[PDB]
Amino acid sequence: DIIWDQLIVKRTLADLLIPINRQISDIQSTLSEVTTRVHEIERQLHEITPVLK
Amino acid sequence: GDIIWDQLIVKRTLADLLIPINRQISDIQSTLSEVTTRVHEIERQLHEITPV
Amino acid sequence: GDIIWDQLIVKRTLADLLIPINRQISDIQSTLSEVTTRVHEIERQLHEITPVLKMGRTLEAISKGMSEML
Repeated sequence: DIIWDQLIVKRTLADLLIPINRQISDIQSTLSEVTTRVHEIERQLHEITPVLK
Repeated sequence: GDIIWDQLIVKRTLADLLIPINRQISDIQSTLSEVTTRVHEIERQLHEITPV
Repeated sequence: GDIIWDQLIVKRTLADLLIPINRQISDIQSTLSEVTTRVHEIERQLHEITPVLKMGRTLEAISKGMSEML
């Protein structure tokens, strides 16, 4: 019927979109982690420029 | 034949819309890996001077 | 166009539903460009300050050491 056609169409799209969505979410989390590490480095560099003079 | 055909047409037209998405993602992944390596080297360098 | 007309309507529908993917990718690309710039500035700052710190520490070690000899 129409309700099973939707499920087959949906699963056919998912064969391609699930991996793109997975790749994007893993990039987003790694990029958020890197931004946090870079923020902490800027905080550390700020605390050690007083010792220069 | 009806549904198998429809799925193949739908899949193939989407797959080609994704070709540039896949290229963009692979280029992000390599740049992000390069940035993570540069940030790790900065953390090791900065640990050799962070005590007091 | 029988299946060619169907492919072009499906293609135009799918292209408009992929806009969130394009938006997500655009926003990743700009954030990644911004951190690469922040990472570049940190590398130049560590290059210029660390020879100053190692020398300033050496000079303090000589000054303390030699003031206590004399």
